[PDB]
Amino acid sequence: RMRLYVGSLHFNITEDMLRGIFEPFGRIESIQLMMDSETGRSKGYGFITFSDSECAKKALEQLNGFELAGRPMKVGHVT
Amino acid sequence: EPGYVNYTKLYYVLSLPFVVTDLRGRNLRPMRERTAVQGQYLTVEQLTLDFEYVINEVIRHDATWGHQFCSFSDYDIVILEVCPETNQVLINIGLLLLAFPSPTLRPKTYHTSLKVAWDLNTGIFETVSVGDLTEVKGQTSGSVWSSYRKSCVDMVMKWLVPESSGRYVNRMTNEASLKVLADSERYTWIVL
Amino acid sequence: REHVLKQLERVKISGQLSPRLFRKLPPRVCVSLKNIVDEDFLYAGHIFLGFSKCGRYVLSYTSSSSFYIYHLYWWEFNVHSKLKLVRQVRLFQDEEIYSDLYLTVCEWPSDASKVIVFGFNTRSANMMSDENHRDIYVSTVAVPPPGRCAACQDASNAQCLRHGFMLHTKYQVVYPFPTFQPAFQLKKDQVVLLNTSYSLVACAVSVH
Amino acid sequence: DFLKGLPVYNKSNFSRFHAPSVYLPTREYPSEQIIVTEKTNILLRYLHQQWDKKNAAKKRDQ
Amino acid sequence: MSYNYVVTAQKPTAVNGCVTGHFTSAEDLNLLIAKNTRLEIYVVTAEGLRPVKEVGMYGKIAVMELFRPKGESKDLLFILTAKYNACILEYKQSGESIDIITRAHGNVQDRIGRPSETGIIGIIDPECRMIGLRLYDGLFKVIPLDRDNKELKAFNIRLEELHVIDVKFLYGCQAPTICFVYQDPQGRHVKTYEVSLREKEFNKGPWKQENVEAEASMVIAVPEPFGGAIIIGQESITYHNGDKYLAIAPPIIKQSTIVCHNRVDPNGSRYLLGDMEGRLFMLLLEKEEQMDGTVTLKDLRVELLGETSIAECLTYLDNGVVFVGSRLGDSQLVKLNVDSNEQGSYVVAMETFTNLGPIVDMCVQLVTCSGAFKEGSLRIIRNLHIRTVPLYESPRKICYQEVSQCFGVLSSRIEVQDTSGGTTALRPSASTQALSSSVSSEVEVHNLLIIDQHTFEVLHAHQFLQNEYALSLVSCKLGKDPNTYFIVGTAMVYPEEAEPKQGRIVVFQYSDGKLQTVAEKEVKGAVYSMVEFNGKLLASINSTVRLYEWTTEKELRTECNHYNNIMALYLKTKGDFILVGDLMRSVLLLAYKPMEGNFEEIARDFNPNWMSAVEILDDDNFLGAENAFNLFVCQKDSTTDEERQHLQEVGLFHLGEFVNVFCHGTPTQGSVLFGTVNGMIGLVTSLSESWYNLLLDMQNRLNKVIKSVGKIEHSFWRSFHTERKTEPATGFIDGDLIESFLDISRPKMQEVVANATADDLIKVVEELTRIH
Ligand SMILES: O=C(NS(=O)(=O)c1ccc(Br)s1)c1ccc(Cl)cc1Cl
Ligand SMILES: [Zn+2]
Repeated sequence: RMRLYVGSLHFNITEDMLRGIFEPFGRIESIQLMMDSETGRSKGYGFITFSDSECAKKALEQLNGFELAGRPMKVGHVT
Repeated sequence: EPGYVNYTKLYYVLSLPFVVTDLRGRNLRPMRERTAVQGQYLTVEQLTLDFEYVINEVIRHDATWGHQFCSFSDYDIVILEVCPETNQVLINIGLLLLAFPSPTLRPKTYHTSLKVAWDLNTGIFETVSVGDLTEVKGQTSGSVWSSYRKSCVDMVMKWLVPESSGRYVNRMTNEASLKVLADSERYTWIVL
Repeated sequence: REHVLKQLERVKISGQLSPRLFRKLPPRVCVSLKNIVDEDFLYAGHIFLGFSKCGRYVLSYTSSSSFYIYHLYWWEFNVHSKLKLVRQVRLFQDEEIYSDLYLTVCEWPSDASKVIVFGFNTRSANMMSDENHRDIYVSTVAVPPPGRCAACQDASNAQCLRHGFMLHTKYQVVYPFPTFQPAFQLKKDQVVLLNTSYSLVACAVSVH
Repeated sequence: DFLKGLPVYNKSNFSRFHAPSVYLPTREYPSEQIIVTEKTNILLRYLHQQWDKKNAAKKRDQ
Repeated sequence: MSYNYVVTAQKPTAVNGCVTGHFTSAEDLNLLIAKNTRLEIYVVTAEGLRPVKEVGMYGKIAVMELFRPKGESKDLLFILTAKYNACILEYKQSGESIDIITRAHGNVQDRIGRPSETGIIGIIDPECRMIGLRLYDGLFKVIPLDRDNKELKAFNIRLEELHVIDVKFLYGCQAPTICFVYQDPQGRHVKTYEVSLREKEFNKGPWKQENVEAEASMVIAVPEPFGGAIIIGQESITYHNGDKYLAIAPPIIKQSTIVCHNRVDPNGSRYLLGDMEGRLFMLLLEKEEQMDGTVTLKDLRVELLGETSIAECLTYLDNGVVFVGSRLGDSQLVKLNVDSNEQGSYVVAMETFTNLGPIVDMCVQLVTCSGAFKEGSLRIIRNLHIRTVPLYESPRKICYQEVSQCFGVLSSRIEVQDTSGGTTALRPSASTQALSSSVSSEVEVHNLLIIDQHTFEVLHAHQFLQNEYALSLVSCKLGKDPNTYFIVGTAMVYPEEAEPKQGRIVVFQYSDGKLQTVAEKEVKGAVYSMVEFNGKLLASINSTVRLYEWTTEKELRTECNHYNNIMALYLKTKGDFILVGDLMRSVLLLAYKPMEGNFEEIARDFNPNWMSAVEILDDDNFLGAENAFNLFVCQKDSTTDEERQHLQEVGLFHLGEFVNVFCHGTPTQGSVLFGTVNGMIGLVTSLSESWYNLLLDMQNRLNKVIKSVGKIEHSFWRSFHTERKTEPATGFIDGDLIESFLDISRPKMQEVVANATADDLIKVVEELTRIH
């Protein structure tokens, strides 16, 4: 029922890493980390879709602007 | 010999439960019996490591705050390194616990980290690091596990050394989504 | 940008030919899936996963249906030529799955004889969706023989134990749900490390 | 302009103007020292190193 | 089953390294030269370079450094091979007896870790506290130099800077200190770290990290009293030492990249610099004596000395004599003098040492396309007599046309974009100095050269189109046409795109001292390889192998195609069979079906191999040479269609050379000659089961008697090796090792042949020496 935008990520941060960091907040329906077709590597951005809206809200409150590796993560909303 | 380790070995011919089969569906033959000469046989092995035993052993003998400890709740285990040449598994143990504070009483909920090296030849673990007791004030269960895994991620990235082309763990997964299927070493793409 | 012919010239005079030089140049061959796929497998709905470490095979899976049935396929690749099915296996034998799994197929660093399929559901069931519990399904499948196998030749799709076995397992995990760490879990050449929430199991499968 | 006064190890060496045999080691083997590499992982070595120093910092007070 | 014998006809001639020091005696000034597997030891004598001994190592020499730890009467030698065999050697002479002692040895390979871009770097601390090795990205290996211990326990330190360009140990340091240039997304930088043996870690370096030039490629550690480091870039030269920072941007260096250096003065006042164009400079460090006794660097100055062969390395010897170690041309001894000649040069050549490498193509007497750029030549080799034909441009491909009594040579010359019009040549060469010339109806200008078979005079030069690269060449007769033609395969190379999408097949006829265009055929890619095939023209265009028919109308008409390739770079045929070599996808066998007028894919080698050259030994055995310096033999699987469609690797052997060309030209059967990048010439031949078996038993016996320098096992050396796998050599006999039986003493021969007589094997080995 709720989708978030995750950005400003380190190029080596995997989907499995994102799942591990975001999953403790609530049940996740789908995670899609955007990849480069040419020179196969992460684009630094993606979308995490929580089953619950209040669970997605707490994930944003606790992860937005906080450093994962050394790059401060940018967690936001959509549409 | 130690109580924290459990080893099981099973042989096959034409603790976790295993439904070892052929490519059709026959469950083969679960045994340990004699089949003289290396005449094609399967060998499954299972070396287990009880986290709850490890946690209790490291709090008891290797934590300075060990006397303050009451009980632990949830625990999250993240692998930090795997050394295949020395057969050693470096695990980090994230922990929610109950303990009394410094003599400055009242019992409180805390969070800590336990690094432990697990030998696969011996089955014996050895503690390599015991974290300081950090208080959990007004932060949720999800908030503490997110911060813990972020710290593991932080550490493994920091110690990440490039591997040779051919010691890589191939990981394949498609959602229903991939645009191309690439064959890296031969510069060939399948466009989906 | 460096021209492929300029890069090739350097090779002949230096004797230094490596992929970590052709790193920044475009793919030499692009083939569309639709032009290499067999039309008889249209009404099957395969989900292609990619290439094996050696560019010989291209793998795919099937999520056929109340219960779900999973199948892993090995397709022989030859650039523009149509794909030829080599192996079709039934994943998670005698296991009833009531929800679509997010499956991943992995390969060991130097062991080319086997592959590992990790499938898991978003959340477990007890028909009704049960929180605070999750199902992990893992299968170890033997890859097809590379060449002429003397033990395989003995038949009465009969394949020897070394080049024709399958292993299945399933475990329930609790909160916080363990992290999927495929690079570390399979760092040791014949072992899978499985975090069952309560213990870490070192699982070795080997044919002698 | 600034070339003159080049190193002279011996004046004789190139004064006389100009224009090898293969070494097959015979059965004789005198050697006493080997080169070996650190078996243990560098992350583990560091953590072991820090934890062992922390144990020494505990023995000094106790 | 396939049994082969490999032997050296000509040892590698390219020089990869040279060092000076006092190895043979504390008094002798030695020159040590590394020619791949070869180590040449010389004494700088009154006559100039006295050869003492040449030792063949069972490895490719990657590090060669002299060092003198305290307590040694003379320098010891550190050698690291390409397969990571590390050793410390001591020279010992007892009257007339000469012996090379292995003081310490071991393999320093890490299972993890990926080989670095700028390769193996081996450095030794000025105070001999340790050896430093940069073998892989992210790791720095340290071998402690301690004499009072059973083993030298080497360890790795993590390096945050994963892309290091060059590194050196600094002089005048209380703690061992490394100075290096590294690359990150923010550019290139220079950093220092102190190395702690006690803590097995790096500590903060003496001086501040500094940003450097984007193309900063080498570090020079300046000795005392200066200390500090010099970093050489494409446009600048800087000096760094704590608070001190000097920078010069001389326009003289801008045109060509500096690729080697050598300290002239022991105090580092003067350095020799060699660039890609063969230019020789002198870097001058002007000093200033301080009142407190110390000496500081006041300024840097660069002066152009003249031209030498394109130098891979330089070593100042004595009395203004410098050794020029060349990889792409002939090595030299040059004299530096204060007064300039007629052209204004201060560099005068004293001697020239023949270098055949790189052998890019060859003919069978042997005729090679040797060297590169201004060093480009032809070399005519016979029973060894070597004739060299200078071209002053890059030869690419060679073909002989008997009926025209000449050779067809493809060549490329460098031209520069000037103020007015198009481009102009910087130096006269074969393509610009021909008897007559024609044209088709920095930058590479490609030409087809017609060179006289007797005088080797450039009779005619045909210049190809603007941006047109000539890739393949053949001389043959096609169809029922009586004429013999020179056929050229081309590609259009533009400074906008990466891959060729356009090319041509051009049919030329040489008559009355001129080249006439008979026919042109447009292709949609690069014509990589062309072979005459049963009166038809077999050509490979990008990823397609195509068969063309020559019509009575003098036109090429496409007959059939094979599209299952990645980069079909190499073609070889025997009968109706075609052996296709791929740059990335190993080898494959095709068959032309006369009845069907098409190709049939017979079998492929499913192994991952990055090919350099291919050859057909016979109807059932196919020879391959790959990027990892190994040879392998493929054979058709001897019940099911799929079983026959699989080529089996039955022969494996680590050659230790990069093969660019294979060509054909009772104990052994067949004769395949091969030309390498290091100018080594080898020979491959087939053996019967029983000949192989006897020679294999001989090798195992010889290995128990013949000792190795650095104690590297012969079996380890010849083991097939790639980043993916390591396997023992199979179905291959080392002819060099078996031939060495004739050089061992008679009492040692009897111990080799112990339970056959020595004279039985002497007669066997002697007839084997007659194959080359
Ligand atoms: O280890 C992870 N994934 S992995 O594929 O095994 C891998 C190992 C090393 C690298 Br680099 S990637 C992973 C996953 C989730 C979390 Cl929370 C943390 C991590 Cl550290
Ligand atoms: Zn089999």
